[PDB]
Amino acid sequence: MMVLVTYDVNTETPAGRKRLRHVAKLCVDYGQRVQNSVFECSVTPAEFVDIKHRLTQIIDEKTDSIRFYLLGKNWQRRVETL
Amino acid sequence: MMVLVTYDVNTETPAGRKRLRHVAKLCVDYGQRVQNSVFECSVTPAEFVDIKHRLTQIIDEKTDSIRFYLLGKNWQRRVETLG
Repeated sequence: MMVLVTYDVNTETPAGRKRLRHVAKLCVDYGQRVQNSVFECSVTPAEFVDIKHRLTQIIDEKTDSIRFYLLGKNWQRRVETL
Repeated sequence: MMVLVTYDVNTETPAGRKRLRHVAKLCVDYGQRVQNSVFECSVTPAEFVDIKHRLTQIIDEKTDSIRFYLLGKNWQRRVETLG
């Protein structure tokens, strides 16, 4: 299944860029980094669980957020770019 | 149509932050800013055409990008968050 991962982290500090790079390393194991902080991940339900668990320890939960959008099959036919 | 807008701009520059302010100002007329550079927009097909033209005039197409994800009905029940 496809999960779109959008990570909101402030990249104006070294710590924030460090977390973005850690998140990117994790997410790119399961998909494509289509934008600096947006990942298209192809994951089984158990891979998705594992990913969330790992993402929890990396982010600063007070200042960052991650959103996960469960996109349908044929989601590729429903993305446009400007 | 529910359209997720994701804007990649370099906020380390004041020009990039300015563009993001103008992107957000536009997008929040059509939806909700859910993260710094992510917008959940509910638009008609005509509004979507207009919004794209407007965004094209704001972003720097050499350095920035925008992606639009057309989400299905009840997408609200298929978004999970951390942080």
